[PDB]
Amino acid sequence: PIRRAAVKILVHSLFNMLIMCTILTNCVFMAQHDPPPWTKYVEYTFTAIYTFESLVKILARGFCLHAFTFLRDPWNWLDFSVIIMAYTTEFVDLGNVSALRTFRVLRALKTISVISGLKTIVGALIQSVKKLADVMVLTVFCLSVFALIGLQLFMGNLRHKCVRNFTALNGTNGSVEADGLVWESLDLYLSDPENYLLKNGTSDVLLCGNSSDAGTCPEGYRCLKAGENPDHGYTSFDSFAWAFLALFRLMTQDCWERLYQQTLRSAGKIYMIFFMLVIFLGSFYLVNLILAVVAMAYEEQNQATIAETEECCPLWMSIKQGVKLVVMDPFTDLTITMCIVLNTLFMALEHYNMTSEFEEMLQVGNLVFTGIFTAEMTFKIIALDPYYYFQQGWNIFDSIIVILSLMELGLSRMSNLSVLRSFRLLRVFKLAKSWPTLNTLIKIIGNSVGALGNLTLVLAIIVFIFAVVGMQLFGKNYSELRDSDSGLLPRWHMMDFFHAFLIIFRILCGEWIETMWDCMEVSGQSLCLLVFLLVMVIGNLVVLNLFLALLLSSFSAGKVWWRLRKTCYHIVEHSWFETFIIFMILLSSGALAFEDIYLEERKTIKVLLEYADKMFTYVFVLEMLLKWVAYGFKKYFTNAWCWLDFLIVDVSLVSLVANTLGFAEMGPIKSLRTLRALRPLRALSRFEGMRVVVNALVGAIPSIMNVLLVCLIFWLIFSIMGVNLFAGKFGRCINQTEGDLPLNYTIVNNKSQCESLNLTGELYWTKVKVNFDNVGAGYLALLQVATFKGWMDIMYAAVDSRGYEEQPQWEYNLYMYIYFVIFIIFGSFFTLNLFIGVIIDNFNQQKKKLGGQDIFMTEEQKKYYNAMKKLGSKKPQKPIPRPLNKYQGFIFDIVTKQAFDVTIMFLICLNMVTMMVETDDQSPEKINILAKINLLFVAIFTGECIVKLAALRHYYFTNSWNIFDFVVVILSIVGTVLSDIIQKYFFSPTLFRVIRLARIGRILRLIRGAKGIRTLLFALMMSLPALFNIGLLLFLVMFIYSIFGMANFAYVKWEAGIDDMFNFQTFANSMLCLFQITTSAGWDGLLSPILNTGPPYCDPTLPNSNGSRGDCGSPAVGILFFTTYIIISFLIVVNMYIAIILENFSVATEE
Ligand SMILES: C=C[C@H]1CN2CC[C@H]1C[C@@H]2[C@@H](O)c1ccnc2ccc(OC)cc12
Ligand SMILES: *[C@@H]1O[C@H](CO)[C@@H](O)[C@H](O)[C@H]1NC(C)=O
Ligand SMILES: *[C@@H]1O[C@H](CO)[C@@H](O)[C@H](O)[C@H]1NC(C)=O
Ligand SMILES: *[C@@H]1O[C@H](CO)[C@@H](O)[C@H](O)[C@H]1NC(C)=O
Ligand SMILES: *[C@@H]1O[C@H](CO)[C@@H](O)[C@H](O)[C@H]1NC(C)=O
Ligand SMILES: *[C@@H]1O[C@H](CO)[C@@H](O)[C@H](O)[C@H]1NC(C)=O
Ligand SMILES: *[C@@H]1O[C@H](CO)[C@@H](O)[C@H](O)[C@H]1NC(C)=O
Ligand SMILES: *[C@@H]1O[C@H](CO)[C@@H](O)[C@H](O)[C@H]1NC(C)=O
Ligand SMILES: *[C@@H]1O[C@H](CO)[C@@H](O)[C@H](O)[C@H]1NC(C)=O
Ligand SMILES: *[C@@H]1O[C@H](CO)[C@@H](O)[C@H](O)[C@H]1NC(C)=O
Repeated sequence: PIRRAAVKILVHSLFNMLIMCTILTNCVFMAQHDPPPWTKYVEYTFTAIYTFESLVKILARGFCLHAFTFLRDPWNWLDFSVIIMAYTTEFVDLGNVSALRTFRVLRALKTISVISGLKTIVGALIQSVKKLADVMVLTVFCLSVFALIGLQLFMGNLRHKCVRNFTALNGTNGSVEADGLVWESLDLYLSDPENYLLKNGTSDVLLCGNSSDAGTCPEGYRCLKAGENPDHGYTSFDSFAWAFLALFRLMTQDCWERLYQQTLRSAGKIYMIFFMLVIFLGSFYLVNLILAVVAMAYEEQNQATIAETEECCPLWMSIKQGVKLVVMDPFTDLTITMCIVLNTLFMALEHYNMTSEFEEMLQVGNLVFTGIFTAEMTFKIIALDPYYYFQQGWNIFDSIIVILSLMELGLSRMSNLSVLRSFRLLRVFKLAKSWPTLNTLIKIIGNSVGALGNLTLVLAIIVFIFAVVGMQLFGKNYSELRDSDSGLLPRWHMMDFFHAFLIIFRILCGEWIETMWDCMEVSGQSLCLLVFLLVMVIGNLVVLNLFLALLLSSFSAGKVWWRLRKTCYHIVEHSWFETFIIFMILLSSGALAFEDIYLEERKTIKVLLEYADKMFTYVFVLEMLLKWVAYGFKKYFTNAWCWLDFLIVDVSLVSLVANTLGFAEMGPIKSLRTLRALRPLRALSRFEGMRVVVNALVGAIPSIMNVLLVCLIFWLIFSIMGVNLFAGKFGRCINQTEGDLPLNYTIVNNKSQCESLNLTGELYWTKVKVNFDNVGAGYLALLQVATFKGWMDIMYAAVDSRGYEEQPQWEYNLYMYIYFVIFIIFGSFFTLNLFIGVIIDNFNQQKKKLGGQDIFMTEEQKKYYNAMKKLGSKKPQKPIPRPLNKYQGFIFDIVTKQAFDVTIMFLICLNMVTMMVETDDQSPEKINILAKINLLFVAIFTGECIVKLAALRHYYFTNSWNIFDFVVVILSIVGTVLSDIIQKYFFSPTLFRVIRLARIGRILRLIRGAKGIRTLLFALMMSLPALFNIGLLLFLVMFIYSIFGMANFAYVKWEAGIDDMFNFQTFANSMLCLFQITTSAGWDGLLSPILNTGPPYCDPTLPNSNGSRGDCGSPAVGILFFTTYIIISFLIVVNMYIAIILENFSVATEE
């Protein structure tokens, strides 16, 4: 009949191309927010084509009882759902919320079954998510335990406002409050935002606390616990639903600097030990354990797929011969390859305000280089036939560069897109032939756009699907809700398609929570919670699996003098000598932590460090002099540790001689005695473990220099492009009293209008501090944009662009967002990819050079691993319990059952649930019942404890979990009984808490029985020594930068990032700033006051107690400080990853 004819229609490639064109056109139509009534045509034609497509399918593959074909296929259920949805929506609507249309988008998802083997990529992603399966349950377990720690420590401990003083006024029945105006009731007084403190600069609310460590109220306001909440209401640490969210954003490190720059301000500064626990065990470990299992899963399935796949004539001749002979000269190769270096150095010289004849010489330069390159093209075309010249990797690229640089330049009188200057700028890639590392960065991009080119297309589909789902759902809600006062939407709304795309792009970048707040403020918590977690899990799974795909695809491809020498060698061999030396180095290093801004008033102890310093110098000088003739110059100067000690002793001696003898305080002697912060590095050679760590990092130095040169020469492209696009355009005229807001563009148009109207000295024309003016200044902007910290003020200054030197305007240059999108996709992403891919290979071949293959490992810890691996490998043979008596002999008949063990195991989860239900400011009804059932559970567990003790005499204390069980029992006993002694004591908002935390020791009995948690947690218990060893070096580097910063960065102005409690004024306050920068979190705000100068934003000639004047930090050391601390921290934090993945692979491939 025609069924054989419908099968003939179904198998066309033209039919699949037609369905592709229809799906893509409907994708273009569904991504408009405001459809006009011309959609009577197109929507009916789409639902006609989608009718015709499904009819062709069901005529071939139907009849009635199809459980075998067309409906056991899962991708056709969506196609059937779409057409039945269109047919059930085109008669009559039932609920007119008009959110019905979104399911229509499921049209855009149908193209996964239509294009190619994209149907296999989604199956592989589902295989990897299925493969995780234990990391997820331990993630929710550790987030549960740490959330309960955060409750029993921090309950209600984050609502603290710094309210104004009041009085009960003794004149009414009730609670009248006096603020200089009458106020009714205490409760209504504490609820009005007329009594609170705005922080300086911002518009947050100030937080305080009764503790001695915490933030302090000013001279007239009171620190007490009464208000709404912080951020918008979504950041309190009570109410375990919110504690799980707060510790989850803690785990993915989104804006957590703001979480604990609000926690430590209220709870006291001693609680950064909790954040040092969760950042170094929750975030850095659980995040770096997801990646290991995903990478091992990908490598396993890729290995399986590879394994399964494996199973006229005279003039022409004379002129041609000579030119050809010239062309293959390896010396003429050199004078062009080293000539493009001159061009890219000549274009990286075009700065911000050229001096009107400098620009002419630069144009003449570009013209000369263009002539040199075109002459080369002509000589190589004459050199050999143009069909032979247009062959292979490198001549058509050079032809395209010449014909683009030539044609646009020939359009001499031009409108100018500014791109044309760029057209020449693309030529930097030409030296990838010689350079063996830009070859690999070209291979990564070519591997992403066409050997892994479908997996980026799945990502382009998924980003588009979420940007349409969000635009259809959340789009109308933003409209009148947004504040205006002009007609003015926010920066990160979702009404358009483009803003809807950027807000998904941010969640891919890792910044998701300030959009959840702006979304929950209009759309309710339920939808907005769901969408922005699905985007985060699905999108980061896709982006991460793409990242690992690229990385794997890349790196997959006088005879008493002799006795006098020996007796002096005998004293440095004598162990008490270096035992004295270690304690002397530690004391000499820690003693200079007292150098702070309180050493002027601490006048007494100030001299005690002078004597100490001038004693330590003499001891170390005697040390070097005593080691000299004990070892000889040959053994001493060829050790490369003794050069470090010799350099430090030399610095101390120069400082000493200049200080004592020459009255040498004259000039840069102060800048030389700043350099005595390097004294901790004497310990770097003596603790054997940090010697092992610095050997492992010194060995992998030369690769880092290569990849950093590649990243420098590759960001040079975008820096010259950013100078070409945005030089001078970041110039803002500012009303001074309001501080930090750009002026209206309708009353001040140009800089002429700004500097023309200071009849009063108010208006200041300031640059954004991180501008693109120089090529060197543009590199720091690229560093802030690439590290995902600080880019807001860069993008908002770029998008606001309007001219050359004239006021910015709210969205006058909107589409410049795609420039930073291109930079984050190319620069950050592929840079990081190449960077991790280089380091992994370097550490792998460094392991492939040694003996004992464990790196980051001292010898004694290598002896420890061999005994620690004997503990739990391969399941031990076990003895079986036997009765002894008739009395207790029938008890273990009830106890040793498998039903009793799971009875305890699901009874203790109920004991967890009764811990989860706690709240702040509950009711007195609840504490009584909850405290009664508190003792009830303890009674049950103590009962079964004593039963199992008396049931087995020596067989109790064997399993080493059962010891832990009795320990948790006696901890629960003390935690219940002590509670009654608190009343006759000192202040206890927090002493009872640290006693109450011992009930969480019950929760750690759930891991007895979960093999997916015991295995993967013993993988860290086996990984503690290398983690400890890297940690020493991390603390040491933290210590050295703390002293340099405390020497340099004290007495800066306080603003964006440097408040009264996170500053470089003492050692305790400096450790906290460097701890938040150790995770790269928020270093943008510390640098922003350091880059100041004369007015505004700072003030020189400031009265200063330390004998140093000024209040303005210096940008030269301020940039250097942060920009080398980030890289050093990154490296180490990249070591940690290598140690974790080594111990994971060893346990996994072991059993
Ligand atoms: C959970 C950790 C992942 C998140 N970032 C990318 C991969 C890892 C590590 C890194 C981050 O932890 C990090 C640590 C230390 N220094 C960094 C410096 C820059 C950076 O770019 C966002 C991330 C850094
Ligand atoms: C309240 O006012 C009365 C006088 O009207 C005075 O005697 C009393 O001491 C006051 N009490 C307080 C607590 O102010
Ligand atoms: C307050 O005092 C007045 C007397 O003027 C009385 O009528 C009223 O009941 C009192 N308030 C309360 C809550 O009892
Ligand atoms: C505000 O109350 C506090 C009590 O903590 C007190 O120390 C302070 O002196 C009061 N301020 C004024 C202006 O009375
Ligand atoms: C601090 O203590 C005072 C009295 O000891 C109390 O009235 C106040 O509410 C407390 N504030 C906080 C934040 O605990
Ligand atoms: C700067 O701000 C102050 C206070 O808002 C205002 O009075 C002044 O007019 C502003 N300057 C100019 C030039 O308008
Ligand atoms: C600046 O803009 C104003 C328009 O308000 C115009 O009159 C003036 O000529 C411009 N000056 C410069 C230097 O661009
Ligand atoms: C405005 O004029 C005052 C004159 O006192 C000057 O201090 C300030 O630098 C000027 N600002 C600009 C942008 O011209
Ligand atoms: C600047 O002022 C005008 C007043 O005519 C206002 O309409 C405009 O919205 C303001 N600019 C911005 C970016 O709000
Ligand atoms: C906040 O501003 C006030 C007044 O401008 C100042 O006295 C104080 O030192 C500032 N800094 C704080 C509270 O950290």
